[PDB]
Amino acid sequence: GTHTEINLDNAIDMIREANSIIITPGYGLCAAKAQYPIADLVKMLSEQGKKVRFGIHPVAGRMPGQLNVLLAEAGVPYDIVLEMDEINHDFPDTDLVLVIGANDTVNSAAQEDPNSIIAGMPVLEVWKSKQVIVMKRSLGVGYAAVDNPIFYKPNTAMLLGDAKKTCDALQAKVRES
Ligand SMILES: NC(=O)c1ccc[n+]([C@@H]2O[C@H](COP(=O)([O-])OP(=O)(O)OC[C@H]3O[C@@H](n4cnc5c(N)ncnc54)[C@H](OP(=O)(O)O)[C@@H]3O)[C@@H](O)[C@H]2O)c1
Repeated sequence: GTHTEINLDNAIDMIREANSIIITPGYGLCAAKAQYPIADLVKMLSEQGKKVRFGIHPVAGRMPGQLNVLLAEAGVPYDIVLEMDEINHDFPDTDLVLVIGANDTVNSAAQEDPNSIIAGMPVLEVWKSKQVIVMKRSLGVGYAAVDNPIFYKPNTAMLLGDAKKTCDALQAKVRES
């Protein structure tokens, strides 16, 4: 089949091996209320000395600034939350990107296909990192109703499930130490 599926233990080993992690959150994160386990995951991984930051697209979510507000409300410190144009240049130097409920905001067809409906629209360049894990329930579309090439790239693994079920489980496995 055209994409790669991984399990939770594969994801934990990828996190463990990464020094630098960027989370790119989208609508799926807050649809699932996954902000709460994620804020604890990030605190634990930061305590293990990893560089853990968020890269948030200005149009992520369904309301302006929605991911920024909900992550702040959940306790994520403002100093590790960056704007797209502040963080995009770092993706080639990033060991692991966690795409959590984002799709349109990380869709490479905006740069790779000049005849795409989203051609020319700015995106987060997550496919330039060493390893991408996409957390969503299916191989299906987001708001713009288009396919996303990053799901079939060789450095992408799909971690399929509801975002809060997955992140609760990853929080538990990291808490194991
Ligand atoms: N921010 C705004 O104010 C605003 C306003 C108007 C339009 N928009 C548009 O909406 C989009 C925002 O980009 P985005 O990357 O945040 O999101 P998105 O590209 O619309 O994709 C969110 C996708 O999240 C997954 N998802 C939904 N519920 C989930 C759950 N419970 N667990 C796991 N995954 C879940 C769905 O895939 P599955 O069904 O496979 O899980 C979903 O594809 C852009 O096209 C933007 O232009 C934003």
